[PDB]
Amino acid sequence: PGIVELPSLEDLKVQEVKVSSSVLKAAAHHYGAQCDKPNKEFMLCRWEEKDPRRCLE
Amino acid sequence: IARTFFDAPEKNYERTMAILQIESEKAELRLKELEVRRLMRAKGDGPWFQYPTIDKALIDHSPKATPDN
Repeated sequence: PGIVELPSLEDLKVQEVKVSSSVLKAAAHHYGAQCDKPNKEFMLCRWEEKDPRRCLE
Repeated sequence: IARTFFDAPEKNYERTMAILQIESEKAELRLKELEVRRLMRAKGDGPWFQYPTIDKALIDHSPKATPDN
């Protein structure tokens, strides 16, 4: 069949949130309150595109 | 004897004609039935011989927990 298209590692290199479980869990409410709009944009893109390769940026 | 009992030859003639026409129409319709049954069973795009498939109304269109679907 067709060749599956994959972005390279150059589109996947970013800084990482190198934090533990409890570090994210402690400030999770302020996380959901402060940075809500980019999260909503990203998951609406994920839910409607149904493809990681069209939502990475 | 010919007046009281026996029917006229023209009456029997035209009755035979009508009977022959009716039976010829029935035979032609039966042959057409056999041909149409063969053709539309072989092709499977007619009102008969329609084996049922799954109804599409039972599919859930709501979003799911994991979007990769």
